[PDB]
This record gives sequence, C-alpha cells and structure tokens, in this order.
Amino acid sequence: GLTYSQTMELKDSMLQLDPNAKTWIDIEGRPEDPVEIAIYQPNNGQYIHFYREPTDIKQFKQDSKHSHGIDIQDLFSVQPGLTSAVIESLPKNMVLSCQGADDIRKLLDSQNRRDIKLIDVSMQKDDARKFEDKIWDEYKHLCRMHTGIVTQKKKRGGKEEVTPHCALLDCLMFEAAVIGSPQIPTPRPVLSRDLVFRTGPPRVVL
Ligand SMILES: [Ca+2]
Ligand SMILES: [Zn+2]
Repeated sequence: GLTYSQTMELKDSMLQLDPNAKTWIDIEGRPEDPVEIAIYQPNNGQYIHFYREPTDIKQFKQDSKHSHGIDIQDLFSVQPGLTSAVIESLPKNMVLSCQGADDIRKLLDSQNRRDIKLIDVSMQKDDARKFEDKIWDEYKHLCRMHTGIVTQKKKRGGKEEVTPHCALLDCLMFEAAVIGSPQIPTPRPVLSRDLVFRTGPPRVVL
C-alpha cells in the first residue's frame, strides 16, 4: 500500500482542493474494479487523477476494447491503494458533479462515503461529447494511457470506432459542454507523478 511520507503528501496535496468549489468526478472501469479516477475543479483548474490495476482481467479486456483503450501492461506499475486513500480524504459532505451517477454512487457508498452528494448533470450522451475533438487536441498530453482501438455498438445497429474514454478528459469535455466552449481555465494536476506511479526502473544510460 502507501508508505507514511507518501500518505501525508497525498493528504496535503488534496487540501489544495477548495471544498466548496464545483468539482467533477468521472471513473473508468466498473465501480467494484475501477481503473482510472479523475476529480476536477474547473474554476481553479486543480485535479486529482490516478490509475488502478484491475482484479478482473476478463472484464478489463472488454472495457479496454469498448470503453477506455488502456493496455493492462501499462497498469503494472501504478501505486496501490490510492482509490481508497483518496476517497477517505475527500472533504465531508462534498458536492460532486457527474455525467451519470449510478456507478459513482456505488463506489462512494462501498467506501462508506454516503455523505458525499452527487449531481447528475444528465446531458444527452452526444451533447456531452460535443467538444471531444477539441479537448483531445489541446489536452492529450495530460493522459497518454489510452493506446488501444475502441469500438462501440450503436443502438440502431452496427458498430463504430470512437475516441477512447479517459476519466480526466471526460471531466474536461463535460465542463466544456456545460459552458458552451472548450475555453476552460488551464487544468493542473495536484498529485506528483511519484504518488501515482511506482518509482520506475533506473533510466537507461544512453
Ligand atoms: Ca468516462
Ligand atoms: Zn486517461
């Protein structure tokens, strides 16, 4: 799990969030086995974003192919235990905005955070992604984990290749849809990379 200095840094980093500010939350993966979480405050730009290795490899392969496009191999070096640690430290009675609340509600309740309230902004699914292309054009550098091809079924038949779903860029584009343009304030990560990923192997000497 997390060490001591680590945990204290995580808690300090999160205090950078304004407990009364508008805050989006989005996850990828099922709520019992999430693989990517983002918590984003558009007014000040601050976001908490991290990953988790799945326990169910089979369901993970389907989500990779039909939702997030993450390669399981790229999750082998994430820091364990962040999901429970972050959820435990969220401010009391915080009000979070989301696009579809049912799975997030289950995740939060599973961690005994029934005090956190959810506002389902309830945009139609295409409207919610109006600014998808613009947000990837501008912010792709903020998450490079979505490497695989993603296809989804259309209701009225057939399938199509779509842009992969990223918890972070989904928050950014949902804010863009609400404000009617991609001109959100500059987003900035609150977590250091060393809290998100295990220390990598030593660099190759080139
Ligand atoms: Ca999403
Ligand atoms: Zn992502």
